[PDB]
Amino acid sequence: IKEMPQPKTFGELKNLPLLNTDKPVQALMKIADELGEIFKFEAPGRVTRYLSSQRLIKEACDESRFDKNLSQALKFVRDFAGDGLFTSWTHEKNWKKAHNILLPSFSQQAMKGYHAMMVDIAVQLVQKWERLNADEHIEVPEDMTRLTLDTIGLCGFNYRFNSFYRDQPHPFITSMVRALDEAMNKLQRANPDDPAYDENKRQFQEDIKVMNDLVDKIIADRKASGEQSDDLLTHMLNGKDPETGEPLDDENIRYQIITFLIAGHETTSGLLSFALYFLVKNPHVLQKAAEEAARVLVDPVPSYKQVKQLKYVGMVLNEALRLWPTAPAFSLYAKEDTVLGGEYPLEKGDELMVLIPQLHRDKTIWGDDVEEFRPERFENPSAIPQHAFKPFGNGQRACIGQQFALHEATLVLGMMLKHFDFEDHTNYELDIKETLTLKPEGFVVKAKSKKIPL
Ligand code: HEM
Ligand SMILES: O=C(CCCCC1CCCCC1)N[C@@H](Cc1ccccc1)C(=O)O
Repeated sequence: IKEMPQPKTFGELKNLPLLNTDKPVQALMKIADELGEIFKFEAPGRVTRYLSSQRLIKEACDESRFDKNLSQALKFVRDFAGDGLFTSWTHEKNWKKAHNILLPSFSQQAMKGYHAMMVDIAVQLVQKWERLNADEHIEVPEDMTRLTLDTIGLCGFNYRFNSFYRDQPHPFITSMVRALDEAMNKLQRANPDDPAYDENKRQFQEDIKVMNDLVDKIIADRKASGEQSDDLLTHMLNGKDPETGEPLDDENIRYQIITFLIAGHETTSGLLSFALYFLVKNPHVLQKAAEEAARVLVDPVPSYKQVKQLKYVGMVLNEALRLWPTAPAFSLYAKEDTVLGGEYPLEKGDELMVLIPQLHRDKTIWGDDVEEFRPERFENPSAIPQHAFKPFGNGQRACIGQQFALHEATLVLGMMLKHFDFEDHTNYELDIKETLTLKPEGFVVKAKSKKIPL
């Protein structure tokens, strides 16, 4: 039994000012490098413990001892994501009901049905790049976000955001980004009832209303038309939970659609951006991935079966997730009094944060080459120990979208490597912007077409 390390304090504000930064996850990573596998973090009326080692995270991932916690971030996002799957407690009736209805819509088998819609948006990206002039470059996170938002709009509810037709996001996206920004900024407000923030509160309510009205109108329009599409909205209007026998109601469907749009905007776009970053910084890896794309994607339109054969493209994605897990943390609570790691007594309800970037740098699992980008670490999935690699979270609360995200990212990265050579023309210095997720800010490349027809 051991005292937990704690970072530097600021009198009555305890550790809270350490996260008064636009890069709090990176700040916690530097704290974990200084203090090790566990540290306590105190704020007025709150204590969290940050876990970094596979030894402790494997215990935290025991669902008999720990359940998903809503972090204060997720509590603030719940003001517009409601009791959708991501912001619901495991014990809320709507969690298991939605989970049971939606699991079959997210299976590897279901990806066959979404493939044609993913191709539609991926071909729009490839055409955009084919149409750049010689003196032009690509804004990588900007284009990847146009792509993944459009893909989930089309597969989610047969709605075209038409992000490749725009400089300025669809108004829904404006309100969604600003609501996400307000949720994350509120973590840093030592005193949020100061009238200074009355404007933030009013803007936040107006952004929620924009989001509810598009989504409630889309649900209403689809029920009126009676149309049956191969999208998540049709599955949610028709599906019944085998346990309760109930379908989702319209309000909960709206929370799911908002949740899926947050995911498409924030996550897969980050993964593709990091993956392209690591490929242009590691040309041997780029050559090996481009060889696979050329050999496998032999048709102008990739098929579902061809995407499944892009093994090395999948290893590149996993290695990018290892170094920069675009969703960088998840929160747990102790279901009962327990001892973590034989050393750290916890009380029922005590909150843990898993720092996924630190888990993925545990040299006792990965070896001393942990900072190097080496997709070959993933050549043999069996060799990865349990709970060493957690970019999609844990157990029954793991990412329902994992097969969707990886199918889209593999398809798109495959097509990018088939169609273009890439240049790191600025010698880009990695600068990681934080929202809910991580993205490489300002990452730009030049593409040179291989002149292969679509
Ligand atoms: C590379 C892409 C993505 C990554 C890294 C990612 C990561 C994660 C992580 C870490 C969690 C666990 C959150 C927690 O424990 O608090 C999660 C949950 C979830 N993700 Fe994803 N995700 C991705 C893509 C998507 C997509 C495309 C969708 C939907 C279209 C989606 C929908 C969800 C939902 C609904 C949950 C909550 C599941 C539940 O608790 O029942 N994700 N994701
Ligand atoms: O560890 C953090 C800051 C990084 C969250 C990153 C997280 C946000 C969700 C999506 C994945 C990434 N937040 C904790 C602790 C906390 C609480 C109040 C004020 C300050 C910190 C929390 O939100 O409970």
